[PDB]
Amino acid sequence: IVGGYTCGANTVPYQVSLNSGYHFCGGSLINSQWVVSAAHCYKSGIQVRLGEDNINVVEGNEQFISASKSIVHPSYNSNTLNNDIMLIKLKSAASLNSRVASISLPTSCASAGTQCLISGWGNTKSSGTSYPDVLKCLKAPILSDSSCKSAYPGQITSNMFCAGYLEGGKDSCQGDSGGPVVCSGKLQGIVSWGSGCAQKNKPGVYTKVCNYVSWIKQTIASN
Ligand SMILES: [Ca+2]
Repeated sequence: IVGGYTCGANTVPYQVSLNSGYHFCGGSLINSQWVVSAAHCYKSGIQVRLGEDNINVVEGNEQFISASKSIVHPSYNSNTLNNDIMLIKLKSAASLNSRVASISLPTSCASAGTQCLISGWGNTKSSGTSYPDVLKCLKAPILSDSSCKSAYPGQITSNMFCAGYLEGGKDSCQGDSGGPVVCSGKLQGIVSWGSGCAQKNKPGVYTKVCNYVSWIKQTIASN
């Protein structure tokens, strides 16, 4: 997250870190046994880390649970990043409380102008690299589809939305991928892609979760 603020420990209780020896992507806890992330974060050997603030220090609220099954969306296209969504089943159920909690799925899609909360452990610089140990947060609005398509001609599908600031300076970034965009208490986006980070006229692009609720629910019911 570029241009954000320190969230505070366990203030984003649905945020998870995906770990394969190191943090590599975010995700969101959607019930006690399932996480949603970005398909471009797929790899084998995932440990899901819940209850984290500092990802390099054991602070006392963590739960570390291996994945038993990963399911990339049937229609994910790695060249265009269309359908950039993946479900991860935990080997055992997490223990839910105030500091580790699920986020609800949306019943309707959010409109442009809605303010959302984006969070992650990704790069904090638009030039150069500095990776934080503690969770960072950013409040940002959903942009109109027309603004989004203007910024990225030929690249925005119906399964994507833009959020952020056309003036630059505030955005998600590398290492935030897979993490949540929460608006009015519902998961509306997944950190997916952008051109650089926090550049003028290049806002972040997010997977539009409301298009996937049926697939999510059906998949969880059968796996
Ligand atoms: Ca920790």
